[PDB]
Amino acid sequence: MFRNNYDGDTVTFSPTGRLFQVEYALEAIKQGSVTVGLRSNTHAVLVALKRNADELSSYQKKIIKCDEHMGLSLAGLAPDARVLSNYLRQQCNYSSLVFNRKLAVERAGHLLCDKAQKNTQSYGGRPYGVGLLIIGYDKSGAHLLEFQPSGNVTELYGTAIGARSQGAKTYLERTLDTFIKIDGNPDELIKAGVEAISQSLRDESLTVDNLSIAIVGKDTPFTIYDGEAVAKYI
Amino acid sequence: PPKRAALIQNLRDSYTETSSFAVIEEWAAGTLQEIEGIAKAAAEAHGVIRNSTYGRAQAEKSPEQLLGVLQRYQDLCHNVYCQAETIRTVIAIRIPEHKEEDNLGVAVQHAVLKIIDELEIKTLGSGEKSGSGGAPTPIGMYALREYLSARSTVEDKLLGVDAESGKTKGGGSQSPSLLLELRQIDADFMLKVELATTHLSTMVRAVINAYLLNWKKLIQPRTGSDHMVS
Amino acid sequence: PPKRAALIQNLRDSYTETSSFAVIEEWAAGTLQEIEGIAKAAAEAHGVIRNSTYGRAQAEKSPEQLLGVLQRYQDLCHNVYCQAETIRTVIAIRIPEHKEEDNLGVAVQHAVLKIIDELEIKTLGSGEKSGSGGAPTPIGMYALREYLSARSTVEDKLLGVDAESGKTKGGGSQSPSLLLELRQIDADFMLKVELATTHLSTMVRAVINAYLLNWKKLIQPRTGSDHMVS
Amino acid sequence: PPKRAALIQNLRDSYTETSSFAVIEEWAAGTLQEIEGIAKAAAEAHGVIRNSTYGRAQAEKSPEQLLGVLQRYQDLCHNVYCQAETIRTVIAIRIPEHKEEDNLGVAVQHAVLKIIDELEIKTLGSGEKSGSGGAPTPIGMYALREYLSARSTVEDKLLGVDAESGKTKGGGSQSPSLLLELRQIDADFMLKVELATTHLSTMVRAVINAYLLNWKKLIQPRTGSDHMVS
Amino acid sequence: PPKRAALIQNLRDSYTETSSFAVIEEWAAGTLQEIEGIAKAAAEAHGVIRNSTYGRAQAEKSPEQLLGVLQRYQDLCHNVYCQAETIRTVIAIRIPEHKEEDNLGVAVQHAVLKIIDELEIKTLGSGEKSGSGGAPTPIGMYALREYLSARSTVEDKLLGVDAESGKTKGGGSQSPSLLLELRQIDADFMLKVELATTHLSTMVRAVINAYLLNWKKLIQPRTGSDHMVS
Amino acid sequence: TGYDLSNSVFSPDGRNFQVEYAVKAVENGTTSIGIKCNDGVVFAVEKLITSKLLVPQKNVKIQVVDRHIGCVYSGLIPDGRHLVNRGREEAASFKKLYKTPIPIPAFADRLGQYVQAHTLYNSVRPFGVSTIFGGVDKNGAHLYMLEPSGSYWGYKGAATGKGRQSAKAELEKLVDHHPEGLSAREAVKQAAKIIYLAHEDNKEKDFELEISWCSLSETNGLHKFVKGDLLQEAIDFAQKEIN
Amino acid sequence: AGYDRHITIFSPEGRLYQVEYAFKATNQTNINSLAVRGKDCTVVISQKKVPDKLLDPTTVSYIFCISRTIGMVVNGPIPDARNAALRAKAEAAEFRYKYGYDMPCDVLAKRMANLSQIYTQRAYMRPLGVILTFVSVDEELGPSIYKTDPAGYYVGYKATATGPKQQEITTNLENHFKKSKIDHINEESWEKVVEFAITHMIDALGTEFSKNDLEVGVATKDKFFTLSAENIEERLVAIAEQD
Amino acid sequence: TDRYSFSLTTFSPSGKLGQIDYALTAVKQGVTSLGIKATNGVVIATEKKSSSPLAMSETLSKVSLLTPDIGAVYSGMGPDYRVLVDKSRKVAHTSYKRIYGEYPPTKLLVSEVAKIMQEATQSG
Amino acid sequence: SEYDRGVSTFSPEGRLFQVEYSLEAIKLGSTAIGIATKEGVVLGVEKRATSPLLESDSIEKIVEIDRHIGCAMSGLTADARSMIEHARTAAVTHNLYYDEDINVESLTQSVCDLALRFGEGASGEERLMSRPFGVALLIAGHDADDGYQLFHAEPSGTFYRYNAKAIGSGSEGAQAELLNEWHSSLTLKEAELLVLKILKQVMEEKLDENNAQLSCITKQDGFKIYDNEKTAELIKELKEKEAAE
Repeated sequence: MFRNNYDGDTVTFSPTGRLFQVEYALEAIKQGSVTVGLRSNTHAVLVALKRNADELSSYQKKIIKCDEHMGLSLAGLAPDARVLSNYLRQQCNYSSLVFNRKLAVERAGHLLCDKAQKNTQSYGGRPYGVGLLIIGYDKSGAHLLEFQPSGNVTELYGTAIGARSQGAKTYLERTLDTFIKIDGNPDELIKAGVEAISQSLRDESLTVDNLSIAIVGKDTPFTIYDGEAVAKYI
Repeated sequence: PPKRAALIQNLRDSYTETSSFAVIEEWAAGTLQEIEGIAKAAAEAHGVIRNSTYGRAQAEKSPEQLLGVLQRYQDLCHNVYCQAETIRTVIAIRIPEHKEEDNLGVAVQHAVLKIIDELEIKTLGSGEKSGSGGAPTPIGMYALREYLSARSTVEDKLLGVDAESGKTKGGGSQSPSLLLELRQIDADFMLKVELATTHLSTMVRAVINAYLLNWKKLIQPRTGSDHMVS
Repeated sequence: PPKRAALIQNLRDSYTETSSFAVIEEWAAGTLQEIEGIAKAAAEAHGVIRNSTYGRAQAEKSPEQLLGVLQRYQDLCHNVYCQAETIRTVIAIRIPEHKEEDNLGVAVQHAVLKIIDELEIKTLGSGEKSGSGGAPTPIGMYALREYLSARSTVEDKLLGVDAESGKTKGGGSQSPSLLLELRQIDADFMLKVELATTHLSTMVRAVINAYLLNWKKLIQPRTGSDHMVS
Repeated sequence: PPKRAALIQNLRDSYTETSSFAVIEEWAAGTLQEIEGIAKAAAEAHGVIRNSTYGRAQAEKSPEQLLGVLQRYQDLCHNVYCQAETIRTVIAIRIPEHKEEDNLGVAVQHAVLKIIDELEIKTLGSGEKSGSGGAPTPIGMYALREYLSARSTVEDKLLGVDAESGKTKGGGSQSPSLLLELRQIDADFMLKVELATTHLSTMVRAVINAYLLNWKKLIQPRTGSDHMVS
Repeated sequence: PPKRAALIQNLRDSYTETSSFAVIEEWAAGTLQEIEGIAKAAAEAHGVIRNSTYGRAQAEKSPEQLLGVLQRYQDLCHNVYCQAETIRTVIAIRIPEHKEEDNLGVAVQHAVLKIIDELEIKTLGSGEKSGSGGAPTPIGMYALREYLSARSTVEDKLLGVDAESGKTKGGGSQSPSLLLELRQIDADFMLKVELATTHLSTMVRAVINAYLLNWKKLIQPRTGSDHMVS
Repeated sequence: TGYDLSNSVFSPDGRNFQVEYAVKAVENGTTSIGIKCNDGVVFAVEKLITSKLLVPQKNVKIQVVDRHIGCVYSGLIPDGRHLVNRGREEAASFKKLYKTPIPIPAFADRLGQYVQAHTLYNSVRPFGVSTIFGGVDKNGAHLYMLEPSGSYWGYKGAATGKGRQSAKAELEKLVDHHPEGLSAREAVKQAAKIIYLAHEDNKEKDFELEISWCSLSETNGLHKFVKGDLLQEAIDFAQKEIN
Repeated sequence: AGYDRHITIFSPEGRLYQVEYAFKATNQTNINSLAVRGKDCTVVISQKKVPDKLLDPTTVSYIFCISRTIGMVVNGPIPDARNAALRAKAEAAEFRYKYGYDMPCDVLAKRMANLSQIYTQRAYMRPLGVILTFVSVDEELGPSIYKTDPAGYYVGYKATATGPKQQEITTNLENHFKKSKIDHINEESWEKVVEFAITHMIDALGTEFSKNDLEVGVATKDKFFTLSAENIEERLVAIAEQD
Repeated sequence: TDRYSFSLTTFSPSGKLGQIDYALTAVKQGVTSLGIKATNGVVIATEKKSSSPLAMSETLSKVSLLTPDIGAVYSGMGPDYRVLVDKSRKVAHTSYKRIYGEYPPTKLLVSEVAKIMQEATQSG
Repeated sequence: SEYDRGVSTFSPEGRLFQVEYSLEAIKLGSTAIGIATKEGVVLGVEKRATSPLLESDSIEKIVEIDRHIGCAMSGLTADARSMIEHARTAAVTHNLYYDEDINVESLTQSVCDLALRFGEGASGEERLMSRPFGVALLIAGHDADDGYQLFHAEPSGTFYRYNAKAIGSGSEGAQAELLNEWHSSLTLKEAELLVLKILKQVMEEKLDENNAQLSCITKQDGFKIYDNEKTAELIKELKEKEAAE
């Protein structure tokens, strides 16, 4: 007694109209580390908490470049992200060589949605197990997005995904009026992101080894700050 | 349906998670030490009967010390069975709409409910009319009743019973074994309390663990979250 | 088939959803408080017997206070069992055409019907001739009958049997345990009413929740909707 | 096989759908009101016994009013069980060739047949020798027999013994409880008729619905139609 | 939930793996030799009764050497059943969160728990009220009780029993077979201890092996390891 | 049942449950409505603000096809965009062949035939959305509403989503007290109204309204987004009547 | 234990129920249709139930124009029938192209009864749950009527019926043809024949029709046409007195 | 029922392909049909059954011409026969008449047809 | 109990058990150990032969990818041969296109983008091979940008860089020990006796230069696989220090 004959394939609707295999996927995003993103009117920021195995292994990165004006952070199955971020790098390059115009961020959403799309409507496969927070700076200034494996890309002002991400999202939801106005100054937009992320720590605290950051905006091509260089925020 | 919503609301407010958690804390400290207490209370009571010689004198009175244990036991079972029904009432009223999907939590509910009922069965004991599993359960919480009924039948064959004129005899025995059996009925029912309580410890400790782990799912069997549809 | 349609119509008009919903409201307020009432009524009645000393005097009369509880209980079971059959009659007549498809609602119907029957089994009680599950059910609604039959058998052994002609006698009960058993039979049957009612609370509260949630599917097991075919 | 065809033909002509539909109409009106009648007939008869005081006088005669109910009941069960066998005979003879395909209708047949047998089991009652499910069924249609047998055993204990001269008696039975039990045996068997009939209403109303819906499939389990092959 | 974590912690600290491993070592040496000892103790006791002639003299006293064995046995069962409940308490409190995945270890836990309960059933013995499997289990740990009850019934038939003026006898007995039966009751209950212990050896040796192999999984049913997600 | 597992399979009564469940997922999404005024039509969808961190004016749910077709749906959002991109090719290749921008009625089949198809093979999942769309061609304006089985028709105005009935009764009405084509401008207005009234099922979740329209006189044949001033008016012209 | 799940497995008695079930779906339409042939015309009848004040009836038919001479009526879901309507609608075009002449009714029906056979033996898809009725005025048989089903069957009908009411509309005709002892309706013009069907149908159903409860089309000397909305009211009037 | 009769690819423990026999059942059901060989001729016949006389049976053949020297009939599933026929009249040109300038002998057409009949089998 | 039979099936808690079992396949391999030092990197493995008639060198548990990259595997051998092959082609090709040496991690990268090709069904592209590889890799190398690096490749598709790591049946106890030994200022000869020591420990059989293979790589001479005499005396020289302290 008590089975669920509707969760075997991404290609089956449960009596109520739910796609359980896709649901289970999101569940794997929750099991991954946390990552935060927030933006003003001159920059966007990604703050991530790298994880690791032993005191001997390295911390697995989670920030990825895509062009001089675009990037994302991830949560969940590393490989899936690779494929996705990669498909993205391609889409931007086309829109660059052929038309000679920097791919707008919203577009990058549609694109990542329609690709994630295909995997929820056909037999044989499985849905991507990974969420991404994309940031960029097109002709409409700053931009932040949040994509989920169901193909749902939503454009926010800030956010976090990952285990315990909850607390950080709360924080961001209050400090909003404050940072949405941090224009012209990047160093403060990041200190904000770092505060918000700490609202999600339980084991340790952020050290120079497990903290990653990234920014992009007005006069700041997407660059990533790693280790020994993010010290002035710890 | 604003009134139908009300009824269900008041129901779950009468028996919150706090009500059942309190029951677990009590079992954690108080109730467990009490069982361990009743354990040795009848342990030494069994040692006494082992070093005694029974004569016609002991058939003319019921050992008050033993009635003190079987009573103290019946009391404990009573409490537990009621404290359990509390935990059960907390869950039963939180079993969601019957569906053919999203029953991952519901399964947990039914699972714990089963272990609880298995506990209530032990305390309630065997009885005298029986469930297909028999009476492999030590002794019910009606030990007092069964005990007096067992001893009573033997006190009639021994003192025997009667009339007058000429001699009080009537029938008594010579069966030397029937006298030793009166001694065993006092010894056994004291052993049955040792065991019944030893196992009852285990059972209670189990339910505590089982509860403290799955409690979240017990209260929230389903976690609504429509992020896909919009 | 215009007449066959009629019969089925009148049937469902005699027992509408309103009929069964009323039963649930009654159980929500009135019926539950009554059970909680019978609970302590026999609780204090059990405390009294615990602080009393039994002599030959108590074997020459049946305690009217206890007969007052076992009666007040038998009355409550009677009502519930009838109020349940009401809810069941409301569903049974709404079980659709037997098919091999579209039984999502039907499943709900059968499910609730089962929990209801489990309730009716508790109230109806054990009896004296038994169902493979035994008599793990506290005490039937025939407590009065079983009680007098239990006490009666002991009042003969302690009261005596004296048959006559003036030249020989019969006898007067010496087993000290047989006297204490008369005391326990009054104590136990009072405890059996505490438990039976504690569990009966839980059961009723459960059925209320179970009903209030699935009621829509209980009345409308299938929702016709041919939007594809045309 | 022109003769083998005949036999099966005459069989189904003896018990047509009209035969079983008549049975349903009777249950719709006549038979249901009768059960509701026997319901209160024993309801007020139970109220009377509740407001009476029993003495030795009532042990020297059997209450004719009660024998009037248990008899009027046994009569109704008798009829139903026969009217059911009618409906069953209508189906049983229309169960098609045993196949491993096209059993959508056959399933309906077996389904209804099962509900009917469940009805026949209730009316036939429990008995005194028993089916793995026990005797959770109220009272058989042999109430009369069981009743007199129950009261009879108690009328001997109260009465005992009784040889006469007006100055001494025999017996016994001073047990005050044994007298009250004679009062309960009259009260219980009257309650058992209330319940047995309340549930019997539900069961009958159910079978009516179940029949009126699936009747087409009951007569025509398979609908031949070879439009593809030619 | 920092307090809820505490309770579960203290629980598992009270009954560590060391507690249960100690029980296994005891069974490995001490407890097994003891059973093998009780084995031949009743083996030679059975040989004695085979080479003896029973007369009225042996019905006027209970063979103390037999009582020495059945007692020494009841003692061993007592201990084992308690040492088992120890091992069970060690596992029951380490059954993880109810899930629908990663139950490879949980399966092992339940498996061993079952073999342990099968052991506890043997030691606890049959009894006198019975589980669907019957009483294929040799003799319970209530051998003493059943033995005296069996012999007692026969000692009343051989001896007779009296009262006074007329003749001391009163009850009491040709049948040459009834005398031989008193001889068999002593022989059988000695054989029942041989067998019960032979099988009890096997059972214990099995549980030892079963434990020593799966113990790792018994304590650590699930091994967390999220190397993929990050 | 074993007839609700596969997508191709027929139940004994010729019932395809997998498509039906598809609908259950549609009548749970947000609410989408479609108004057909005299010359042109009007569309409107209910966007749900879950949190305060949601740049407003962004995350649009209405898509234009070619440059004369409105298009809105409810249910699985990704399935949404999808069904439309196809519509976008289907459109384009058609104009590239015949020159004349695609006939609103023609367009619908293309989409139906496609959705149609996802009910034939058991290796794919039926579309989880109900779609409403329309535009103005050579024969004026038309307004259709396709669904999960590929079934569809022409409407005077319609809507799907969690709260559609209220949207319908308060929709049939407008028809009765206006039997003769509504009003270009007025449609919009009454549009923003029909949504609010229907949002009372999401009450506790503040929302954002989005309207687009297409009309031979205000848009000039082309489909445009209702932003700016007329966008406000229509809101209040509805917020007022909400009292 | 699933014979009836796969369109390719034979039951111990060579059944293939999936094909069978296919049929019941051709009934959940709840529309009845009969077609009778004149002497130089052919007419099909079908009811037009529109259960919604919102659906604009113009877009609510079950009879399409395959070619400029052949017309078709379908007893099934608008999605599935709309498919078939298209394939056949195209077989026509291509046939003409590849052979120099207009494709006959009797043929098109065989391309379809064949198409829905290969469709069903190779298992490349689920069988469409509809019945197709092909009518026209052939130049080698004039009054022609052929009807295919899901199992890949077809044949000629002197005038047939389809719907939840086979026999009624049918037998009623068997007794009318049992008299005239001929195999066709006699009359110089369509107008009059039309009147004959409506007439000879209300008789079997037991209900009156207006200019919206029905729907009819007819075939002339190479020129298939659907009966107008208002015009259907006409013959309805004329035959409301000559009773 | 077996667990071997639902796969063309499966041999029962004895060695009998299954789906084939059930297919062969739909045939042992179809309407009766016969054929008699003479010395100066051959006759093939089969009965006709009307769904209803409202249908024109003179627009649906049952005895078909494959070649102007060969005809054939059947018993079993109607629809199959209709196309199995047109595929036979072709495999009669493309496979013989168009290679040898003449129509095919009886024996070889029957085998060219059983060839198409074969395919239906060997292949799930 | 029910979700562990499909490589493309998420368990209710978002897990892919078939992948997990994949890994569990490696534990069955014999131990492999890698220790990185600012002097070079070392790789050692337990050979473990069923018979004395086997030819030792027949068991290639340590191999060369290129003059500057070597590695040791653990798990299914047939599955290994395929990765080793791809890896080698990857290196050589890059050389051809750039006239330079492939970065150790960029090589490791291509090895993982290979395992990433499991899954059968057809939801778009196409990657022919049913399940995950049953093997892990210890890739020791060196390049001008990040010096001596050591990696761990898993069939999951991810990888980490280590200072020292052990895989195979014994990675349980071996990894513990290494956690309490490794330190940035280890000399090459020091790490050799350490890899050698931990094997002997959590290994099993008497540690002879027949059931234990040892190798290393350096900027100076690239990947070299220590011959038997060397390892042999490195063992004696090892087992000796055990007497005193």
